[PDB]
Amino acid sequence: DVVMTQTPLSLPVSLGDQASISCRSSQSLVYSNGNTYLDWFLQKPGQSPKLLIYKVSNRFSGVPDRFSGSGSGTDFTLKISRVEAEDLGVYFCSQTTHVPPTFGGGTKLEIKRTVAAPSVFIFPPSDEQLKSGTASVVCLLNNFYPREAKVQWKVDNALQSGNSQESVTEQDSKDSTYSLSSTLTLSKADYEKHKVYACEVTHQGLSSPVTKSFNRGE
Amino acid sequence: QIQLVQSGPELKKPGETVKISCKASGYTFTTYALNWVKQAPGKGLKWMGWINTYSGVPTYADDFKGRFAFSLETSASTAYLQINNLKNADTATYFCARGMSGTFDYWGQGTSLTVSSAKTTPPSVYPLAPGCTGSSVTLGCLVKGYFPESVTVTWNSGSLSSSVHTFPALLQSGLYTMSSSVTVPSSTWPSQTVTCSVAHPASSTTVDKKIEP
Amino acid sequence: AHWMDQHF
Repeated sequence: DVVMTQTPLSLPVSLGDQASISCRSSQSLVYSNGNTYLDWFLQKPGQSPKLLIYKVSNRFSGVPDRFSGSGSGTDFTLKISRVEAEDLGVYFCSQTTHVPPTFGGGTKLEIKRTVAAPSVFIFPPSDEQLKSGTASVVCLLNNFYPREAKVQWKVDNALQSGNSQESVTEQDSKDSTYSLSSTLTLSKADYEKHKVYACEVTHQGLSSPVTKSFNRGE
Repeated sequence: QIQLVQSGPELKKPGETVKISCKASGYTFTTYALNWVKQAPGKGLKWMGWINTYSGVPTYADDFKGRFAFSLETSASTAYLQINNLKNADTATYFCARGMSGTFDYWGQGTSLTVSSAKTTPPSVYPLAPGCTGSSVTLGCLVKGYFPESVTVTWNSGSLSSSVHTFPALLQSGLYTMSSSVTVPSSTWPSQTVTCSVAHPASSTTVDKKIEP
Repeated sequence: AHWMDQHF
């Protein structure tokens, strides 16, 4: 199946600026009749995709003049000449040249603002949860920008990947920041055996991780 | 004036069957293909196949052979998607889309399907408190093991201003978990009471949890 | 000519 790769995964813009989004296919999208079946869609949260551009460069009726498409073969671009608030959302390319039709992973058009480090907070399991046999360690990473972040859990210095659950907010309307909650869920037995619990936050704003840690015995 | 209107949200258990509809208006239904597309929460769109609305012949993508059936009520300009022997991984929004000249030009609004073995289940609410500092302090509540969606976390504090975040729920092993944080001046906690009040209207359950050091 | 077309 044809792989559709979009760049970038997130595009920060100021309202009124131009935006450009790229879609690259793993094979030519020229069909045997000479047509290129490459289309562009906008999807807003909780809504269906809306067609913008079809067959590379044809604007769908009802779509504002500020959207245009270009490209050929395996390399395609959607441009917005002057971005408006109604244009924020996720942009996807599709191909139907090859069966099965496939879609790009999406490019989120978001608001640009200055970079900001996360405020990182760690919390031990509650006595309530431990009574039920369970032990969640939680790390909030709040009000950071840009969205790209990596969180690593360690127990007694050793990386733990299993039983980690992460949840990311959408871009905040007040701040234009992002926030993330990361939860490491253990058994009470496991929690009460190990001693040191650490969440490590890798973000563009720091060359070394932000590290929050506690010792159970403390 | 072209529109595709889908049936409403579904909650089903593993092993059950579901039928989703897509009613077309504003064009001749039998002139154009109808396609089905899956969108699992935070996953890429996946094409499931199409039905020829004139012949009635369905074509299934390779991951949708076996438990998926496309059918028509041509008389009602309506297409149907049936999913049998439901799996947890069928949790997704399903879309119908018209195919005209190689383009998915009009989409249905989507039908949310949630698959879980869970009956209606209230959340457990766990306080998140710092535990052996700065000008502000962040507290939270972890809301775990509930079904179905709809919880709210409402914070009360001794602070005139606060900053709250609500973290979207995730489904794991048929139950949801979410969390919420509040940030207040350190002068207001622990000296004043902070509580999170967690409502789950579907189970008519409200839990108020006071945040202690 | 497109594989999803229903009528010539």
